[PDB]
Amino acid sequence: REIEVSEPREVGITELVLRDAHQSLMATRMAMEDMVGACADIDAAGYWSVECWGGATYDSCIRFLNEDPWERLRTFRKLMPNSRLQMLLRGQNLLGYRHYNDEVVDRFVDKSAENGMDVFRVFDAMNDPRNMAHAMAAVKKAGKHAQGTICYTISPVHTVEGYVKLAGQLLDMGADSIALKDIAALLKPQPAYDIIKAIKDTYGQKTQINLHCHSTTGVTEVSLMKAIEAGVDVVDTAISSMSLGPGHNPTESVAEMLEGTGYTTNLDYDRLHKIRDHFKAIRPKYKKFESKTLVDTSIFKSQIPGGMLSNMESQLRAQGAEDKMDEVMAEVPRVRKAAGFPPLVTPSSQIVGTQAVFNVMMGEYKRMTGEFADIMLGYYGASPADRDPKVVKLAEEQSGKKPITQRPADLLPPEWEKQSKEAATLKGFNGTDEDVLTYALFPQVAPVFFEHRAEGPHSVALTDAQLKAEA
Amino acid sequence: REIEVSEPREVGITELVLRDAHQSLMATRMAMEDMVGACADIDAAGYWSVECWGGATYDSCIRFLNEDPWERLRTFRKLMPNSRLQMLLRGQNLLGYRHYNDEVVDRFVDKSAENGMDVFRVFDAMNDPRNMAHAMAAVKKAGKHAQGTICYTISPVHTVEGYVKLAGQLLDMGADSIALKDIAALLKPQPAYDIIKAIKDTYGQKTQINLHCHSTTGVTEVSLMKAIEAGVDVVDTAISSMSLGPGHNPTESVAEMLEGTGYTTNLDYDRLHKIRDHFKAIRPKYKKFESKTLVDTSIFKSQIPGGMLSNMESQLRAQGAEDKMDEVMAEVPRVRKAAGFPPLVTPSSQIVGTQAVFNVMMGEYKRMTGEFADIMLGYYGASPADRDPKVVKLAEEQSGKKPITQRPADLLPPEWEKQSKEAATLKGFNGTDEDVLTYALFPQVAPVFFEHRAEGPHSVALTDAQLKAEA
Ligand SMILES: [Co+2]
Ligand SMILES: [Co+2]
Repeated sequence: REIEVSEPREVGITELVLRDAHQSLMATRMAMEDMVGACADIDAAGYWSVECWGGATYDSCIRFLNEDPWERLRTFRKLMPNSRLQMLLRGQNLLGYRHYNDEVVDRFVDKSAENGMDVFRVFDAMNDPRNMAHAMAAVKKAGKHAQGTICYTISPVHTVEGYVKLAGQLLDMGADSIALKDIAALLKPQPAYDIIKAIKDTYGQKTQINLHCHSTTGVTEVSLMKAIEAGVDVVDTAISSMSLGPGHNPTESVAEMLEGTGYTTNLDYDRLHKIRDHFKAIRPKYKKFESKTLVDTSIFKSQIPGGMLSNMESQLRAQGAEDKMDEVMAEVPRVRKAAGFPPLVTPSSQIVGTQAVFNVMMGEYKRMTGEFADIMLGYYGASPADRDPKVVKLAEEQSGKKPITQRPADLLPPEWEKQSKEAATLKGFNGTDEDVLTYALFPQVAPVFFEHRAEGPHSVALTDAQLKAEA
Repeated sequence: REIEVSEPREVGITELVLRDAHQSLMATRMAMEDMVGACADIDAAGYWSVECWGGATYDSCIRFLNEDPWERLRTFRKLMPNSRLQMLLRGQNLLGYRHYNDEVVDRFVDKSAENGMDVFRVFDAMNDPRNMAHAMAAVKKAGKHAQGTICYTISPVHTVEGYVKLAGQLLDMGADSIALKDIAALLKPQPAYDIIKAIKDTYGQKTQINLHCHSTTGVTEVSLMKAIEAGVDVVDTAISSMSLGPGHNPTESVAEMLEGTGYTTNLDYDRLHKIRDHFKAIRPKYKKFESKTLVDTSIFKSQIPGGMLSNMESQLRAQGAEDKMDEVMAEVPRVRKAAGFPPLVTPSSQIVGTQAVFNVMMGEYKRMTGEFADIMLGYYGASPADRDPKVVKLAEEQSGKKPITQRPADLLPPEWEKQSKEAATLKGFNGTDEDVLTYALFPQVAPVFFEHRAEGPHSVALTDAQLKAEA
């Protein structure tokens, strides 16, 4: 047999240690003083982009580190002046708990670019191209790199056709590149290869594509090799001393494997070696936050992310009937289908999970949560497939809400001023739109943070004194 | 571009959890009671072979577990009756500290087969086909599967040509299959592919080849994918809950990645799931023996295995001048070349290491160890390349020994009876050739073990009581 592979070329690499790595391995608890020491080396490493913001870091900065995310960004911008900063943004949900009016989005993106962010990976938990439409436009306006995301998953209705169709929409709404986000490491080799190849084949070699695979299942570094053969443009990795497990593949490993393949990743190996040693010395101080598993191929059978899994397990233990776990494992599939097969990521995974528990407890949809009902009624957006009209009807009947199918942000009122007004009454507020955004995104935290921020950022990691006095 | 790949087929898998996995991750300290519970499942998993003996397990059984290796084998043979048992045997060195007369070898192999071993992976630390010649013959005589090994490494004189030449010798001395042993995870993708393809191309598709890659560097699972494309016959893996790090790639991961590639590994996924959960519950009791690194691509620059590295680091600290480490790192290359570029594995790595320290300390070869001199004089066998005649001369001059170049076992006297005689005087001896072999292999331990063996095997792992009282 013959396998057509892409021509010899440089592959781009995106380092994730400053954001997704620690968010995935140590609950986003990584402190800023523990990171800044590797910025210079990271800046000189030779990465295509450096993901250092977005995701749960915004929340973890104000909720657990008494740190100002905007200060973290302004510092990274200053310490890595030659690098393309990158961040994760959940579209019309920004980094918040709900959707927001376009005003908010415009201001957020506006302030993010103004403070130095270069690449914005905009994504949506249900893959609704509409919820990414505005953010994408806000980034293009700001003259920044827009990156439309596709949340990869395995389901009866997800196919290469379906992902190419999605790639066309991301592009049509003016995406400067397409990012394939595989957070559960469900992206197998052949599929990774075909999907990448199909996109490039349909829209053209010029179509820029970035592959973001985690290594929870342990098969994605091979997918990264295939992806590169299909001709992918960039692949995300994490410095070896902060990889594997629910983390990602190792940068040095991924750069080393290419030797002699005709492909190459122009990265300074010595720079990388310094970065590795850096976090290798810091990582033990975060053991109270490490996950205890390195490989888990279970989701290939269950389709249930381990995180989601336990989140229900303990959810059942609280009712002692936590022995029906086996029944729940069988209910999820059925609940997901009812919801139109949405990727199982936050919040779809936690929503679908809980609802699956109620069903295995109080009968099939005899009771639904506010969220589940809102997902069935379409207040989060359109599902990859059609939702069980039966259940949709029931939702509207149980809650009392109106079933909608248009961008959930269309029927949202201007809320900026209102946010500004309320934020200008919290002790500690500084008057910037930044502090306003923090209140609009985290209304429950903004108060306590604004009052303590003057104390300076802290850390919840063990001190070198504690590592000692223990081991 | 086009890449020729092998036709669709089943790939064989060899589980290593019962031997190499725990030897690599927890210093061979795994206890037998902690393992037997997974034997039934492992037997029904569907593996090509199950490595459950050889390596340092023979030593660790008598030196730390007060267990009889032959009893361990007879039990595995009994608990996994449908499986092909496999073991690692360092040729004319068997599992001992020195070479032995052919008698010993014949008796050892004879007793190993008699007790149930089916596949013998015979290998040699310097790749001298002669030191494997007799063992290989002993296995064929015993009607068992002989597996000639090639220790893969990266050096100025190691090439695909060189490995094919070696493959021809292994075959010529009647090898039923060729095993490519990469213990430092130096086997990159393209090389793994070319080497496998070359062998198959030269000697034929029928030539059976088994790939044994560790994952210390983090690039070998990709090599395993390529190897399979080049048409490899079997690949070694370790149950996911006992993988990565200085360990190996995960069995479930490796079996899962093939989906849709036209290749497949007929393994019972549920059986595998039980095996995984088994060792996942047992593995924490061995934390006092776990390695603290998961990925390390340093040997690609240094060519110095991390194990060898630290083994010198601490070797220098004992002299306070442990700051010349940088000079040692530069000396090794030079010492290896002098020795003819031997793979850096036990004992070549520890020998070459020490000698490299003396050089960086007492001047270039101003003093040599007994071993280094014996390696230069050829008492371990022939090197992959020629040894610096300069240094060879110096060796013979420093020690006083005669320089030889023929199989070091040719000039060895019959020693069985002598061993039997001496072993029949140790309290606890049972009179079997087995107990005699133990004395011949471990003369320093056989005494203490024979006196305590009646106490039954023990464990040096934390007790479920200790895990608790700690965490
Ligand atoms: Co991620
Ligand atoms: Co091994």
